[PDB]
Amino acid sequence: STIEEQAKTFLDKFNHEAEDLFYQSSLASWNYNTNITEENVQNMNNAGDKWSAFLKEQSTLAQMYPLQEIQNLTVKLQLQALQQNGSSVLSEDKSKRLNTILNTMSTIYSTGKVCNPDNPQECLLLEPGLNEIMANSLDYNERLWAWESWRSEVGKQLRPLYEEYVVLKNEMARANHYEDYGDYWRGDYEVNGVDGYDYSRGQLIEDVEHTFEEIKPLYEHLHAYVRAKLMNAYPSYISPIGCLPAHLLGDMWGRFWTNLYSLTVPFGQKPNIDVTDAMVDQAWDAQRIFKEAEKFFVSVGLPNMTQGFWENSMLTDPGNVQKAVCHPTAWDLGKGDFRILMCTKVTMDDFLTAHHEMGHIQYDMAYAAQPFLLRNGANEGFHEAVGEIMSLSAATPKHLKSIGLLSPDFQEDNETEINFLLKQALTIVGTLPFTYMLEKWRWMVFKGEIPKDQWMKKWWEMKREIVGVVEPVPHDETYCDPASLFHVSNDYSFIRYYTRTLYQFQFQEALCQAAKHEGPLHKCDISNSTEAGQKLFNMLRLGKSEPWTLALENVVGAKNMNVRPLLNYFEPLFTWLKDQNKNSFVGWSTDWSPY
Amino acid sequence: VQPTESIVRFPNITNLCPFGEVFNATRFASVYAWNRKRISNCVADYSVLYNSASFSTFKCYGVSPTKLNDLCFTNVYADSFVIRGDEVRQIAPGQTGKIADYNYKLPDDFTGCVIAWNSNNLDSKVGGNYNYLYRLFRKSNLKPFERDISTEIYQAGSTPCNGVEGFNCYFPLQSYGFQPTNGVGYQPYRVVVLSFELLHAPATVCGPKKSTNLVKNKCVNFNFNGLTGTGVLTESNKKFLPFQQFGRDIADTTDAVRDPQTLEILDITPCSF
Amino acid sequence: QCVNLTTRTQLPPAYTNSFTRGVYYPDKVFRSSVLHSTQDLFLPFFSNVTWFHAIHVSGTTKRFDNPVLPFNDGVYFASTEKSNIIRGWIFGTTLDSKTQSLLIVNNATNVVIKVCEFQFCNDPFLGVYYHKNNKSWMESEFRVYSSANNCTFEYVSQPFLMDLEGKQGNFKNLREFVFKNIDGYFKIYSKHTPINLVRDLPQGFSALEPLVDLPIGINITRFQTLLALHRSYLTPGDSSSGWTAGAAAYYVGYLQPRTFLLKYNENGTITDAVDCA
Ligand SMILES: *[C@@H]1O[C@H](CO)[C@@H](O[C@@H]2O[C@H](CO)[C@@H](O[C@@H]3O[C@H](CO)[C@@H](O)[C@H](O)[C@@H]3O)[C@H](O)[C@H]2NC(C)=O)[C@H](O)[C@H]1NC(C)=O
Ligand SMILES: *[C@@H]1O[C@H](CO)[C@@H](O[C@@H]2O[C@H](CO)[C@@H](O)[C@H](O)[C@H]2NC(C)=O)[C@H](O)[C@H]1NC(C)=O
Ligand SMILES: *[C@@H]1O[C@H](CO)[C@@H](O[C@@H]2O[C@H](CO)[C@@H](O)[C@H](O)[C@H]2NC(C)=O)[C@H](O)[C@H]1NC(C)=O
Ligand SMILES: *[C@@H]1O[C@H](CO)[C@@H](O[C@@H]2O[C@H](CO)[C@@H](O)[C@H](O)[C@H]2NC(C)=O)[C@H](O)[C@H]1NC(C)=O
Ligand SMILES: *[C@@H]1O[C@H](CO)[C@@H](O[C@@H]2O[C@H](CO)[C@@H](O)[C@H](O)[C@H]2NC(C)=O)[C@H](O)[C@H]1NC(C)=O
Ligand SMILES: *[C@@H]1O[C@H](CO)[C@@H](O[C@@H]2O[C@H](CO)[C@@H](O)[C@H](O)[C@H]2NC(C)=O)[C@H](O)[C@H]1NC(C)=O
Ligand SMILES: *[C@@H]1O[C@H](CO)[C@@H](O[C@@H]2O[C@H](CO)[C@@H](O)[C@H](O)[C@H]2NC(C)=O)[C@H](O)[C@H]1NC(C)=O
Ligand SMILES: *[C@@H]1O[C@H](CO)[C@@H](O[C@@H]2O[C@H](CO)[C@@H](O)[C@H](O)[C@H]2NC(C)=O)[C@H](O)[C@H]1NC(C)=O
Ligand SMILES: *[C@@H]1O[C@H](CO)[C@@H](O)[C@H](O)[C@H]1NC(C)=O
Ligand SMILES: *[C@@H]1O[C@H](CO)[C@@H](O)[C@H](O)[C@H]1NC(C)=O
Ligand SMILES: *[C@@H]1O[C@H](CO)[C@@H](O)[C@H](O)[C@H]1NC(C)=O
Ligand SMILES: *[C@@H]1O[C@H](CO)[C@@H](O)[C@H](O)[C@H]1NC(C)=O
Ligand SMILES: *[C@@H]1O[C@H](CO)[C@@H](O)[C@H](O)[C@H]1NC(C)=O
Ligand SMILES: *[C@@H]1O[C@H](CO)[C@@H](O)[C@H](O)[C@H]1NC(C)=O
Ligand SMILES: *[C@@H]1O[C@H](CO)[C@@H](O)[C@H](O)[C@H]1NC(C)=O
Repeated sequence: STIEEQAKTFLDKFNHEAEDLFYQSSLASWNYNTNITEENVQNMNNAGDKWSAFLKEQSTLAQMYPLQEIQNLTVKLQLQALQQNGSSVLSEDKSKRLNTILNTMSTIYSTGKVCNPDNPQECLLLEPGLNEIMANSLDYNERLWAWESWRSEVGKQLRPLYEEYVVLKNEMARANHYEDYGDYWRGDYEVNGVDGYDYSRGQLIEDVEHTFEEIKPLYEHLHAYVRAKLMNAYPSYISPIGCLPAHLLGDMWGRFWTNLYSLTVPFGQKPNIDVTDAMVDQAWDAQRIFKEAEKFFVSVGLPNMTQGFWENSMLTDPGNVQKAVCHPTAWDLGKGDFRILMCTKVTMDDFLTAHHEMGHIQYDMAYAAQPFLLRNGANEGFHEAVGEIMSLSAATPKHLKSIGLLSPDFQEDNETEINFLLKQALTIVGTLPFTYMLEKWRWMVFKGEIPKDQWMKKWWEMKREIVGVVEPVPHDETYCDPASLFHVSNDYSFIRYYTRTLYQFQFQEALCQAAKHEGPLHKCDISNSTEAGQKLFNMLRLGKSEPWTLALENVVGAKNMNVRPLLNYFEPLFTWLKDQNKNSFVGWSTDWSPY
Repeated sequence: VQPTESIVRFPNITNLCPFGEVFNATRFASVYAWNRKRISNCVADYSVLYNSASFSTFKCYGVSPTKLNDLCFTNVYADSFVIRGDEVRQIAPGQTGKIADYNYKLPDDFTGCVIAWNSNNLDSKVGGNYNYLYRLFRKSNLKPFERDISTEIYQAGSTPCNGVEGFNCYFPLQSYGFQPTNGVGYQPYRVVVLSFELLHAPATVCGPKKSTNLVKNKCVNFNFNGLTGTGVLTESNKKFLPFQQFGRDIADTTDAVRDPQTLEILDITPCSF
Repeated sequence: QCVNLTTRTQLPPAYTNSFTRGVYYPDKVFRSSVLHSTQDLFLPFFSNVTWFHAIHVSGTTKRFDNPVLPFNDGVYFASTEKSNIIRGWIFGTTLDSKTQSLLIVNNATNVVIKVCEFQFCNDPFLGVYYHKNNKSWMESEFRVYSSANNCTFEYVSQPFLMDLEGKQGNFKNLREFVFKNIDGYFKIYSKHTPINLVRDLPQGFSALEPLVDLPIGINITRFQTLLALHRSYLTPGDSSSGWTAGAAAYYVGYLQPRTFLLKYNENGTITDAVDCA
């Protein structure tokens, strides 16, 4: 008779219907991804349209239940997740205009070509040409030309589209009882109704700023080292005092510094740990790789893989007659079916990727024991963190020599340790200031602190102050440089990467302390540690039913994210960089420019 | 003074209980409309059910599985239906949930065995097998051994439902989604429940009484129907009536008995001392 | 479905002094050339036995007596037939749908033995049709029970076809039955002796042998006899009239606990008996 009982009955009906409907939709999507044709795409589109109409109807039905009269936290969270009427509060014309803007921006980013000024008969595309030029080329002029062409041919076209997109998103957020679209994005970290575990929206910004201030010295030392190393490859292009140029970071936008490992390698006389040859001489296969991953997971203390996972997943390329997308993804069908779509080749990188995907599958199977609306990670960065901690624990030389890939007589030299730590730094800590600056710029452009005639001005000011990146040539208000990224031109959040980067190292330190392991943190292996397995399963089981702060306290012992585990992970590298930067000038000055 | 052998004779085991009719049934019923077949006036060989690895769960409540063939009952009820894999343990005395409260509930003093096996090879088809249904909503819990085939719209609120679905008006029966790609837990599991009932009526269903081989010209204790004696069994020259089982001498002592399998008369002589 | 029967003039019930008949085998023990004393439910050698007539006169009493008779401790049912008029019996307590009852009937093809809580009628009977077209009877209109529900026991025999024609002459068949209900078991005794009489069955001795032992935990208080009726073109009547009953008569004697001295011969068959009363 009460409203809570009616809400529980409606939630039961929804968990009954939406489960089967989403299972059919996921089956259609799996049949399309593993088999590209004209019928599978139509079936997937029909299933997706039916699922979207069902979600819209269920949301319009659930909006008739007040949220203030519900006293159960689970029912309240399910209703709050179901009553999310985001793209329906605006008018029909405004919604159609926003969808058209999103589609045209996605097409401009995807179908974006640039032709050479001397060869108009052959143009360059992003993925095959521009990434290759920005990654494997060393010529200053060629990289500068590619960067300017990408920022001009595509950046200038997305200026009015983004100017209208920000206004439409702000209107949608204000219609949903939010301050701005940045507030709507930060709402994913908001938890209420629990004493002591509450987390507001501005507290997220405060914690991110505090963690960045605490991590700034390590990034400054790494930037000084990278600058000193790049001064050799470019003698008269980079100054020892100023910031690094934008087109000399090994990436189209400077997000990941992984491609700079060949130039900033500490000791080039000792090769990196590569067990690909030892994997191909022992007659390994994708089946063997996934079997070894399952053995690792069952030694940690997690259950085995389901029989359907072995008799239904496509762990290898089907061939040339059948086309499939070779992007490693973990599939959660919903009705106890878990699969992995990956064109696994015999490589160490594919080994770590398989461990990551199996960690995703383990998280899915762990939270599968909860209602449909709660079958998700506690936050938008928990899944990737749980995958990356396994990928890191599987890449240790101890685990490799215990499996059989690495020779038991292989000695652990500190030079290889420094090289591995530097690679991990370039691939992890290099994107933290970039992520922070991008997310802060998006937050300040959604809130309204940046006028429309100062977007790229303040963007470059922040990228030169926060990050050590300076623009080569002056870009006026028509070169919408920020919108040249995939996540910003496709309406995707970006702080999730920073949060998952913190969470992975927090989880790693917690599971290493629970494993009774001594020494450095980067050499820690949790293969035969059932205590760490149970401590992690206590967090993977909660899923989305409990706040992410409670999950953190269950897995690491603290209700707030901390950057100290990340600094402890790079402590030997920190000492080595401080030793190698005695004569170099640590830091950067914003007055220098390549003009 | 030394009876070495121990012979046990009994009539042939005929008229077996139709267990293969309820176990190997082609079409099973839903959990809300479970069939209740009555088993009586037959010998129930429970050894073929226990000695079969096809059944996943063979839990017996209030009775031992080995001693099933050594007990008699008046009638046995076989409740057969299809249930989901993750809710098989709800079919047990003292369990709650959606099936144990709205579809099928066992009493706390239930005396019987629950048998279930995976049926993904039969009850699952590509595209979804929506032939099986289960009651999701009900105004109150079910009594032990109670059916509910009502199709009335469940009124979840104060607004009267005019026999149509809508806000706070949901249909009570919901269909299962049985796809062949579902993992363990969501796959269809055919489960049968054998309820043992003992009343004041004579026991009709018993266990198959085992029979041993005969032996002649040896001092052996015997048991044909209820005669527990000890002597030497030899072939006789008399003829009993077609209905008389055993006989006795003038001294009111067991003299002969007809074999329940060969219908032959065997003389009984006490082993001398 | 049930149809009552009219044009049945009531006559005072007759009684016939039974002879030494009624002795059966109380146990399955073999005895030879000995006199054993038993104390069980038996029938006295001389007692009042109710005589029920089933005849059809040519004009100026049509009797089709099949009333509901009590069942105190056991009944001795003797059938003097010439064309198999008696089809079976209906045992029970109230013959209603609230309590279970015993249905034993032979419909010329199978021996139906069902124990269910039927809904019987006042005049349950079977019928035959003297069809002159194919010179065959092919009995039909099985009017015994209307509503059958909650059956706990059922037994049918192999298909057969007994003689359904109406013989003319004397009673050339004698079927004796003794029904007992002790310890929840319904014991039935039977004995067939070819005789040739018109009425008041002759004196003799026939030891009734155990036929079946039906385990049914039901209370038996009253029972009714299932007879048959003949119908042809020369029968004035539409629904209740238009039938004739063949020459038949059955006897019912109640058992009483007494002591009997059974005399066995060299083959284990009871030859004589002595009643101590
Ligand atoms: C219980 O079952 C056993 C086994 O079936 C019966 O033993 C055998 O029964 C048959 C049939 O009465 C006896 O006759 C034999 O028949 C076969 C097949 O027609 C024939 O090939 C033989 O030459 C013989 O005539 C047989 O002697 C008997 N014993 C053996 C060792 O086969 C037994 O009769 C059954 N008892 C009851 C009470 O049903
Ligand atoms: C909110 O409702 C759920 C029911 O969906 C409650 O969960 C029950 O919790 C008790 C005790 O922990 C269990 O015995 C039940 O089996 C649970 N019901 C389930 C799983 O369906 C939950 O406790 C409620 N929240 C609060 C704060 O009371
Ligand atoms: C975890 O435990 C397993 C099982 O005890 C270890 O595997 C054994 O390792 C020893 C040491 O080399 C070998 O001699 C055995 O043959 C291994 N067992 C098998 C079945 O091959 C394993 O080394 C432990 N550590 C890790 C990191 O897995
Ligand atoms: C249902 O059918 C199966 C299939 O025949 C029966 O399993 C057989 O059981 C007998 C018993 O000894 C075995 O000899 C057969 O080998 C079994 N069949 C197979 C294919 O292995 C099962 O017994 C039947 N159910 C019941 C209750 O009788
Ligand atoms: C047959 O006659 C009887 C009495 O003349 C009719 O009444 C039935 O009587 C019996 C016992 O006296 C009751 O159990 C029934 O309930 C009575 N029936 C009714 C309708 O009252 C009986 O109806 C007649 N049969 C037919 C078919 O008409
Ligand atoms: C049945 O027993 C009685 C007991 O005396 C006898 O028949 C009775 O005879 C008198 C004399 O006219 C009648 O008034 C009674 O109505 C009769 N009773 C019965 C039950 O018939 C006789 O001993 C027995 N009957 C016969 C035919 O021998
Ligand atoms: C005599 O009665 C028996 C049992 O009531 C009848 O046998 C059944 O008849 C029905 C209807 O014809 C069939 O559906 C069943 O399959 C029969 N069962 C058996 C075991 O035979 C029989 O038909 C009746 N005969 C007559 C002439 O009425
Ligand atoms: C004799 O032949 C007749 C001719 O049809 C049959 O008896 C009838 O059969 C029809 C067909 O079902 C039905 O009206 C009845 O079953 C019978 N009616 C009558 C009035 O008898 C049948 O083949 C034979 N009947 C007999 C009694 O021998
Ligand atoms: C892929 O789809 C095509 C088109 O229907 C079909 O012919 C083919 O069998 C499919 N491949 C597999 C492996 O099912
Ligand atoms: C959208 O949802 C909010 C609360 O979740 C509600 O106040 C608002 O009315 C909804 N929009 C429409 C158009 O009903
Ligand atoms: C996983 O499988 C192995 C062998 O396949 C078995 O020994 C182990 O017990 C399993 N672990 C489970 C079922 O949790
Ligand atoms: C590595 O270890 C050797 C031997 O202990 C030492 O000489 C060398 O300085 C170390 N290098 C670093 C970078 O720690
Ligand atoms: C059938 O009759 C028996 C007699 O005791 C009773 O126990 C049983 O419940 C009845 N079954 C019904 C009415 O369905
Ligand atoms: C039979 O009668 C006895 C006592 O007269 C009673 O206890 C029992 O319940 C009765 N059984 C039936 C089925 O009526
Ligand atoms: C008894 O049996 C013998 C054969 O065993 C037979 O000759 C005799 O006629 C029988 N007597 C009776 C009275 O049945």
